[PDB]
Formats: sequence, C-alpha cells, structure tokens
Amino acid sequence: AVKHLIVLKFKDEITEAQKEEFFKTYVNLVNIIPAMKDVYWGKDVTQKNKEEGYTHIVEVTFESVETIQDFIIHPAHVGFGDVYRSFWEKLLIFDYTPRK
Amino acid sequence: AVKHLIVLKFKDEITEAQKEEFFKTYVNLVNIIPAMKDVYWGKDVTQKNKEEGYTHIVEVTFESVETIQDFIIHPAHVGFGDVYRSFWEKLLIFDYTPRK
Repeated sequence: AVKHLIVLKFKDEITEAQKEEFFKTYVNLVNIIPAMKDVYWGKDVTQKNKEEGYTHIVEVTFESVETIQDFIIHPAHVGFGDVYRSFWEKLLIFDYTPRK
Repeated sequence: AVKHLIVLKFKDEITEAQKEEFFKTYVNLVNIIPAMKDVYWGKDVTQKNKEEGYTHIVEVTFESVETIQDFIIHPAHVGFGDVYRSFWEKLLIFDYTPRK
C-alpha cells in the first residue's frame, strides 16, 4: 500500500458546516476516483504545539505506486485543491510507502 | 482505534545510519505496548513542504487516547526521547480518531 497524507489548519473564518463540507467533499472522491482504496480524516485532540496551528488530518490509501499518481493528477482531485485551498491557512503534504 | 501521528524533520547532519537506528528503535518501542495495534513509518517522496521541511512520518494505531497518554510517560518512551531528541530539527505530534 501507499498513502497520501495531509495535515492542515483551517482559516479562522471557515464555519463548522463548511469544515464538514470540506471533509465530506474530500471523502466523496472515493466515489469519483477509482484509485482511492480508503480515506479517513480526523481532528487532533492533543494540541501539543498550539502555536503550530495544525488541527486536522486526512489520510488516503492506495493499492500501488501506479494508482496514487492517477489520483494526484485526477481532475477531480486537482479541482478539489484549486477550489478548497481557500479553506486552509497551513498545509503539509506527504506521499509515502508505509514500512516497519 | 486512535492514531498517534508523528511528523518530523531530521537535522541536516543526521546520517542515514542514524535514521535507520531511530526508526528501528521506535518500532521496537511501540511493540512493547500491548495497546499498540499497528505501526508504520514512511519517508515523503513528494517534497512539497517547502520551508516547513518535514520529511518523515510515523503512524501508530492504539486502542485509545488513554493508552497513548500512558505510553507517552512510560519510561521507555521517555528514554527514547532522551536518547534521540537531538536527532530531529522539527517534530509534530497529533492524536486522532479516524472517521469518514
């Protein structure tokens, strides 16, 4: 498996319904992009470094290196980013192969 | 289940043998915790985190937030920190319940 992980902070003006919209729309990409095997999001409860801002995590899982790239440049994923970038103040992106 | 997510940047001077030891030992560490369900680590291949610079991810699955908090002050985890904290330039920790 391979993973696409994002860590973000919303802009202060974003409403709670709009945060719900953000995650519901992202999660729904599994119904649009065949390459997506699983998707989860979460809100951090620990807040170890409040000064760093980040509050939420989204993790997407794929079968292989081939399918994740198909996801990255899918028009629906690109479109999501181009529109909903307006929602975040800070973003970290990771693409990687889980290992132990 | 709850995810314990670590995001880090190693100091520039840290060697590849040092990074190998770091992750081998952290995986050994979480395996002594009965509450641990899964662990993986990964190195980002995308490298779009700019000035932030985070390169590596560790994700541990635990039964509960309580088992995480106990884990954090367990002397083996405190000891891991004592020995290896000089390895990382930046580190973020998040704990969250995956949802869809």
